[PDB]
Formats: sequence, structure tokens, C-alpha cells
Amino acid sequence: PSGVEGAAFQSRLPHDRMTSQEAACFPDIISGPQQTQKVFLFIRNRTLQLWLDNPKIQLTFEATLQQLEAPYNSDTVLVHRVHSYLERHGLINFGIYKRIKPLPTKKTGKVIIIGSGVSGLAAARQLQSFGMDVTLLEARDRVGGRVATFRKGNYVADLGAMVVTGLGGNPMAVVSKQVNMELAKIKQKCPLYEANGQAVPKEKDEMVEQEFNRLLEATSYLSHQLDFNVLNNKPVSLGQALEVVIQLQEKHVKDEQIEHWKKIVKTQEELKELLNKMVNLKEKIKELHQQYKEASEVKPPRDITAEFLVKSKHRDLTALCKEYDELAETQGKLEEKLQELEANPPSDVYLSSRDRQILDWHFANLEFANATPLSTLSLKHWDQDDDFEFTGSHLTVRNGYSCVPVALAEGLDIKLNTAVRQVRYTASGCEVIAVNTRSTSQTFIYKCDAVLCTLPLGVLKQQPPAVQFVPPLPEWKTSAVQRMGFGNLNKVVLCFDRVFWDPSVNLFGHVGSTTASRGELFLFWNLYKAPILLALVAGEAAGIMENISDDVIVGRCLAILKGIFGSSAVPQPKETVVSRWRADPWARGSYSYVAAGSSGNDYDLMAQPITPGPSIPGAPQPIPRLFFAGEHTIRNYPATVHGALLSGLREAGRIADQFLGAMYTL
Amino acid sequence: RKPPKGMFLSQEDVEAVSANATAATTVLRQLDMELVSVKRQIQNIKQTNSALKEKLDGGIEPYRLPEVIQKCNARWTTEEQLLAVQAIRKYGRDFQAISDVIGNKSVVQVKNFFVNYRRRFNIDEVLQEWEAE
Repeated sequence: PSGVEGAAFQSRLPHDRMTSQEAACFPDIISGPQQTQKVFLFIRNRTLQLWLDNPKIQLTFEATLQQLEAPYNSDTVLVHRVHSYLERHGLINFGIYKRIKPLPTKKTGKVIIIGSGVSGLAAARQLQSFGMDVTLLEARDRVGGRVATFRKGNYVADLGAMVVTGLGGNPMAVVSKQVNMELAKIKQKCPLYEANGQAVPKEKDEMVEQEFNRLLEATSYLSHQLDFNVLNNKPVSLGQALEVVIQLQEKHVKDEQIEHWKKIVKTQEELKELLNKMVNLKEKIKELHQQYKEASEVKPPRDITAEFLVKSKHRDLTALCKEYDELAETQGKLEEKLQELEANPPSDVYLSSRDRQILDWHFANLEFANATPLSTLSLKHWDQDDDFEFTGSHLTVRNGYSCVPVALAEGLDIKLNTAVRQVRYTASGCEVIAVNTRSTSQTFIYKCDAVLCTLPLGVLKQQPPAVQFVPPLPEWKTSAVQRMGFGNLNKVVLCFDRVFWDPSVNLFGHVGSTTASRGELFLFWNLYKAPILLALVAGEAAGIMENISDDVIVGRCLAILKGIFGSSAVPQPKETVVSRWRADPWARGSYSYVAAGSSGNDYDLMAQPITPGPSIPGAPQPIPRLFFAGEHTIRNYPATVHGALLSGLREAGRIADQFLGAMYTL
Repeated sequence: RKPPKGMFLSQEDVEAVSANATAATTVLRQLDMELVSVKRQIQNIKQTNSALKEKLDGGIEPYRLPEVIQKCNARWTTEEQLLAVQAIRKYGRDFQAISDVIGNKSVVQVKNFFVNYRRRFNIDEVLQEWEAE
């Protein structure tokens, strides 16, 4: 889209409706007259448009009312309220801008942020943007978290997030103007290569693939159209339904072979009763002819009875001769009907070994952009975040995605190598207890008004707990943690000295020996200028390739490359990096999935901030002290960088509302 | 609203592959055999019919009699009358056979015969005895 409306969509808001959030801040407008809603709705869109059209400098309120034109730059609090709401919840002046009004003189309130992952940094920036004392605690020796870039000499390769789903409503679009990233597109063409070393010919490549997309919809039909959603009082996984659909196909391939060879018998057995009727007419005829011959041996002149005998046996033998001609006229039509039915013989199979092995690779791709065995994704909900996807060609960051956390981190109080160990939150404040990661003996106490926790869902899941909560996290939140999915997928970095792959090809597959190893080294990326091939490991395989040395794994890679490019044309790698994300204690996985039994609504619990009990019993209900952001916390954008980033902008906007007050609602 | 065309997902179908753990692998053997069963019964009858096909060797052609293309007349020769009266005793009302036995009397001349002569040839008595039979 384009116009004032173009901003509204690039900002993820419907240009002609007030959003449920805006209703809560402007509940005078949305309850009132259709006119004022439209006034407002322009002022919102219009300001979004300004910030978007130049995201490298702050958009002061003055600057906005300036470029407004009447009747809209008439009511100069409807413009105020709108602007501040926008600025508060990071719909404008988020990311990295030159601040026209340099920072407030004195800080107000103290916020400790656990994690300098993307959500962390994004809220830290927004909170300090609002004039608070923000300090971030990071267990790692680097910022970014799950956004890990490997750098050695000229080599560059993310072990972390890599893709950027398209800049169609992506907040990352804004960031990329603010930070010099090298956004190349992903050329979608992917040739597959079975364990031999030779390409799967278009022929198959496309008829497997389409059968795979076809199977998927079939599950969605199982889910939504038939309510196949509980199987012996457990919920139904995607991988479950994807087999009750593959079985019902193999089944109907048999029902159809059966009722076709059953057409043959029902007619071949008509032939059995026509051949029997025919042979017992050739017997009557063989015998009448003998009789009629005997009746003509009588030498004339004969009396009339023995003359009526000839004339009679003649009509009788002409009558039977007519019958037997008709009844092999009919032998004609059936005897060809029956090469007819042996010449449209319906299909021999549902899929072959070569077939449901290539299909196994199209499943290992779901197991990659979900990071989990399809047997754990929820059938009704696996794809629930699809309706919101950004319009655009996915992209890759060529200078390394780590360029973006580092850019954000700048200007922020970040305590690196600081493992948070216990969060204590009370009616009157919180203290966070950390150790130094290097010598774990050495202890740190941090006091603050509120703690924003961006601890990865894998960490939050640890039994027994990497981080202790005092008091405990309430059941509604702990159960939302157990239910949700945290999954795994790892990358192998292959650094060579010359491109020996198809350089115009960004990526190419490898098909798996088994069903059970559809994941193991199932896909390669040449995304980078340098000679760096990058090797995915998803599915059930990811979790077990973390029990195998780096050598064994580069071996399995080169072998799979030798077969595909020539035992000689594939040298040694100069540098090798094997990720271990389920291993890594500051993540305990890769991102969230919607587990069977989870809904998208656990993702919303994940965010409800926690309010502690009153100190002095029967005190006023306190202000909510513990907050949550991160990839896991954003229903409509899980498991992505833009999604974390958005949750950070969010909590900041809510904390600011809690401690700096919300003046924009009168 | 409807499964992707080419995919067979019926309500009834689904509950049969999910009724237990191997109810999948069950249903696809009572089919897999089902077939081998009908396949057998084909080669059986495909053989029963191969032997019946060979008994009909020669066809009915050392058994045909040529065509009596004799032109249809009008008069009832005292001979043709007698062939008729027996034609009735052996054929009854099949009016076609009687007219092929006499050879030169149209089926309709056979009616006039049935009526004009009747009584004189007791075509009643003759006919009732064809029915005993």
C-alpha cells in the first residue's frame, strides 16, 4: 500500500479502524462520533508516515504539528495525545535516532533488564529513551543472544537468526535504514540431491513437493473441517495428522486397485457364462446337423411327415445357428471390454521409496522453520502466526546480523559476564542477584523498581532452575512455561578457499537415507560473498548431532558434498563452527514452537507481568514489579527477531506507563 | 470446505485408521490381501475361460446350411397345407417358425390359414395338444 495508509500498514495497524490498544488510550474518541474517529485515525497515520519517511532523526511533537494541515492541526492536544502514545509504545522514535531534545537531566525510577538479547536491548533503549535508569545484566561476553555472528578474518556467518522475513510491515525495515545492513534477497531455487549424488529431476522435484503441500492442506482440513483434534485424550500433533492423511491415501490407492480388478472379474465371469452357453449350443447344433443329415438321406419321393422332418430340422438348425451367432457377437464386445480394463489399471503405489524419501526432505523443512519434530507441533495451532506475515521476499544479512544488536546496545549500561541467579520482587521493590560467570564465587546484588526478564523460554524451563524466583512464579505462569514449545536447530559453518558450488544458487538440499534422519545435514547455504557454505541440522536430528564431535560432523558434511560435487572438487575447510543451541545454557534451545496442548494464548500469558503480594498485610494492591519480553512473549510474531524487538518496545511502553505515569489519556 | 481434490478424507475413513495403534496397519493388510484374493480368482476364471474358448474351436461352420431364398407365393398347395398342419402340431403359435418351415408363405398368410381352414383342419384340437407339451 501507499499514502497515509501506507504508514498504517507498514506500522502493522489497520488505517481505518481504531485498534484495541488505541481504544484503551483514547476511549473518548472511539465511543464518540464517527467524525472524530476519522480525524484521529488520520493524525495517527499521518504521524506514523512522518517517522517512517525519515527514521534516522527523532520526530518531536513540534515537528509533527508543523507538517500537519488543518482541520487536523487544529486540535493541538488530539495531536499531542496521539504523538505521545505513538512515541511511548515505540511506533515512532524507536531504534537508533538522533535525539533532537537531548536526554532528560535526571533519571526517574530504576529498571534492571535480564538479558541483552534483542528484546532486552530494544526495551533498554526505549526505557532510557524515556529517561529511566536502565541497566542490563548479561550472562554472556557479548550482546545479541540468539543473534550470534561468527567472525574470523574475512569470514562471516550467523549461527543465529539469518533470514529477515520481508520488509512488508516489518519493524526491521525501520532498523535497516537506521543501521547499515547488507540485505541480499534469498533466491528461492533449491535443487535436491539424493544420497547417491545426483539431482532429483524436475519431474519428481515438483510432483513430490506438490504432494507435500497437498498433504499439509489435508491436515488443515482434518483440523478445521472435521475436528480431528483429540486422539485418546491427548491432543493431535501435525506429524500425527500428516500420517493419518498419508495412510488414508495409501488406503484409497488400495480401495481403487480393488474395485478395478473387481470390475475385471465381474465381466470376466460374464464371459464364463457366455462361453458355457455357447459351448452347449455348439453341442445342440453339432447334433441337429447330424439329425438333419439323416433326414435328407431318406431318398425322395417321401411322404409328407418325412418331408416335414427335413423342413423342420432345417428351421430348427437355422434358429440355433442364429442364437449362436448373436451369442458370439456378444462374446465379441466383452472380450475387448476386458483389454479395456487391463489398459486403464489405476496406480500401482501411493509413493515409492524414492518418493516418500524426497517427501521426507520436504518434512525436514517444516522441522527447520519450526525447529521441532512435527510430532510435537500442535495440529490446530502450529501455523496460527501465519496470518500476520510480512509481505516481501525474505532476505539475508551479508555483513552479519550481529551488526544490529551491537548497534542497539550502544549507549546502554550493560554488565557482561553476569549470570543472574535469583530474582526477588516485593511490594516495595526488587533485588536481582547475579554472579560473575568467570569466577562464580563473586556475587552481585542489584536493587530496582522493576525487573524486565528477557530470559529465553528454554532457560525459564530448566529443572532445576538456572534462575530462582522469590517469591515463586505463580502456577498460571509456570504452567504456561511447561506447555509451550522450545525447540532446537543447529548450523555448521564450512569455510573454504574457493566456491565449488553453483554460485548463482543460494541454497541446495540433500535427501536423507531414512525417515529417521530426514534432518541430518539436510540443506546448505551459500549466502555470503566469501567461500562459506552453511549446513542446517533440524528435526529429530538436531538434538542428537549435539552428542557427536565437531570432526565427525564436518566429515558427514564433506562426504555429502563429495557425492554432490565430486570426490576431488571439495577441499578441506579452513575454519569449522558447529553450533549447540540445546547445549548452550543461556538458551537451552533455539526458539519456541506451539506445542500440541499449547495454544497461541500461552504466548499471551508469557507476557502478563507479575504483581507481588502486599508487604504490610492489608496494604494497597501494589504496582506490578516483574515484566516479561522476548521471542516467546509475542503471540503474533514468535520465534523471530522482529518479534522479540517488538516485545521489547512493548514492555518498555508499559513500564513507562507504570512508573512515569500515562499523561496521554485525558 | 472440501479436501484438496485427489485427497480422500472421509469422516468414516478416519476413525478406522485411528481406532488403535495398528488399526492403520490392519486396514492396509485386509486390503493388501483382499487384492491378492481377487487377483487369484482372475487367473482362475481367466483359465476356465481359456479352456471353454478352445472347445468352441471351429465355431458353427461345418454346421451351417445355405439360404433358402425362395420367393413368397400365394396359393396353398395341398402339400404346403400338410406341412402347415404339422408345423402347428410341432410349433403351436410361433407363426415365424411355421412360415420358415413352409418357406414360401409369409407370416400373414399363416394367419388366414389359421382361420380360413381351422375347422377343416381341426386347428383347435391340433393346437390344444401342442400345449400338452
